[PDB]
Amino acid sequence: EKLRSIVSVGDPKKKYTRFEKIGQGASGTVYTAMDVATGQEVAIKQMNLQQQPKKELIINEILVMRENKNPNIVNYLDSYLVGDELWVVMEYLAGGSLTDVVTETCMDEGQIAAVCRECLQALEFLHSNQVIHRNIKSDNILLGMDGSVKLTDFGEQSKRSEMVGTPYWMAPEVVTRKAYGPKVDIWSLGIMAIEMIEGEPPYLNENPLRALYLIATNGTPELQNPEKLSAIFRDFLNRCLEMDVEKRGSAKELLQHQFLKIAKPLSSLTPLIAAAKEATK
Amino acid sequence: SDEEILEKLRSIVSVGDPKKKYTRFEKIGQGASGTVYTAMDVATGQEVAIKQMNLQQQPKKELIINEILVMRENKNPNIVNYLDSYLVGDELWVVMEYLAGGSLTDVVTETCMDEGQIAAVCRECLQALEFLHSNQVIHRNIKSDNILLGMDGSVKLTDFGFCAQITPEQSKRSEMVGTPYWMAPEVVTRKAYGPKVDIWSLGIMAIEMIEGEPPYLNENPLRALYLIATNGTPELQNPEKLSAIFRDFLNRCLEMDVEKRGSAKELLQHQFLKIAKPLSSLTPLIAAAKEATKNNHG
Ligand SMILES: Cc1cccc(-c2ccc(-c3cc4cnccc4n(CCOCCN(C)C)c3=O)c(Cl)c2)n1
Ligand SMILES: Cc1cccc(-c2ccc(-c3cc4cnccc4n(CCOCCN(C)C)c3=O)c(Cl)c2)n1
Repeated sequence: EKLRSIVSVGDPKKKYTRFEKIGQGASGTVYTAMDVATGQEVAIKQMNLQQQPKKELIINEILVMRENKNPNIVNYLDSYLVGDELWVVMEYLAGGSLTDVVTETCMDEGQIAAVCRECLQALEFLHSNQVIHRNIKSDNILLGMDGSVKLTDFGEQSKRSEMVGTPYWMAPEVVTRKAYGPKVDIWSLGIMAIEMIEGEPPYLNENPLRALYLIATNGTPELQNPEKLSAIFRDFLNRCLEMDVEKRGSAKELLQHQFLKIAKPLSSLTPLIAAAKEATK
Repeated sequence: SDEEILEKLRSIVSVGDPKKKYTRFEKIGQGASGTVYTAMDVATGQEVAIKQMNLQQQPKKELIINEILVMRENKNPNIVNYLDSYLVGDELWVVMEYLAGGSLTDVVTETCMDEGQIAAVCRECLQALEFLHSNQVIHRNIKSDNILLGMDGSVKLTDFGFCAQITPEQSKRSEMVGTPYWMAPEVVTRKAYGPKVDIWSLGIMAIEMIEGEPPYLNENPLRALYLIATNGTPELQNPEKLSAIFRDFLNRCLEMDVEKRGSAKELLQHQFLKIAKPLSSLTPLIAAAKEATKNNHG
């Protein structure tokens, strides 16, 4: 009844058309579709709630997401109960992910600065509401066809379990399993800016346990070609990748950094989107 | 590139319908590696475990290739047997024999094992490792979580996703692969290593059977790596509680000098194993572990 006071009434099978499956997350199945009245493209996650545990957690997470929108977060539109399934409808960003741009183009520092600024705007908002994203990385940055930049995926593994993937975006204080705060996202942003300029995530050729150790002890990964970065970009990276949590910049502080002032207009990202789409098809 | 590693995986798996051969699919688990069911062979009544995976969503497909190939190529009564596999569109289904007695982890965390029961488990595990090492396969992820038990007390090794195949041209590995608390010091410190890293991990599993946990489990995984590198052979909480023969077996599994550490073939002759009880002795422990699991859930 809290879900019924959270969802909308109506038939989403009538409001939307052209359903196309993308894939299946842990939550549920994800489709793209189009609003029959406005032509807006949407992404719809269908979740069988009969039954997933911590259902109230999904209800509350969706609750919070509906009341705290922001231009740099993928916009929540509506939810519907469709026969024991819960459908969550989000706006659809058709420009793909930042990962595709990073791997198929070489971004210049003005383009990187523009992405960093848009992400830092999102993080300032999240941190002001005491939200920690924890997975700031390129596959969680979605791009609009106008060059808009938005965060997604801000929604647990045993000591006894082996590590299969490398958590290359995680701050040293996360990796050493300490308590931590919003500035882990700033660290992750620094790592993503290195990814943008090098074209691949750091530690790519490392086993996860070796990378875990390097993160805890070295902190920043060694830039492959540091001579290739401008002084102001290198300074920005140093402020994001400070091992001392107190010294590491906050999002509010870094929004004032001079590196962000070389940002190109966001229209400068749309040729990157075009290249990535040509390259991946 | 990555489309041809996918095609390589698809090529090793036959296309067909798992319902042609198996029925009564009951979910028993869901995870990152896919979804796990029990099912039954329609013709023979054999109970099986079946994992369903979405290939397009799996990273490191080459590790799935290696796991399937190693299972197919190395069947043994002390290994959870690979039966079959099926390609259904984007889906891969892998069929394994089913062991209904849970894991050794449930036993070690909820029961006290006596030395005869411990010796029985060690012997069965050493039989698997002697077979694998003689086939130039290193498991590298031995731990109680990867020991499955049958309802008759049978003992079988699983989880070959981290295993390494060695050759006479490249007899050793040096990469940090495994689960920290069970890793041998030469692995943790990136020295050239061989099959006896599995003997080390078995020694750690014997400490689990003694104490309930591997050394340093309360520490974070990275700290445990540091402690393994710096301490070497771990200390028992109460060594005075073990027989002299058990202590000697443990010493020979946890030897720092890899040349002095026992091989699986050598340890199968150790006098500690001569006190092993029959495997039937493990079914009361399985029953206790099953009951304890109900207590923790209620
Ligand atoms: C349970 C719950 C509670 C709250 C929110 C969501 C939820 C939030 C984001 C989305 C989403 C929006 C999207 C917009 N435009 C392009 C692709 C998109 N995609 C697929 C690609 O996602 C990229 C990140 N990663 C998976 C690779 C999405 O999933 C959805 Cl459908 C659901 N869900
Ligand atoms: C991709 C690939 C390639 C090759 C083999 C496998 C694979 C190997 C083991 C199994 C498996 C067999 C099993 C038998 N009897 C009881 C429970 C079982 N279970 C669940 C209990 O978990 C096991 C412990 N482990 C997860 C920590 C299993 O998973 C499966 Cl289905 C698949 N997979």
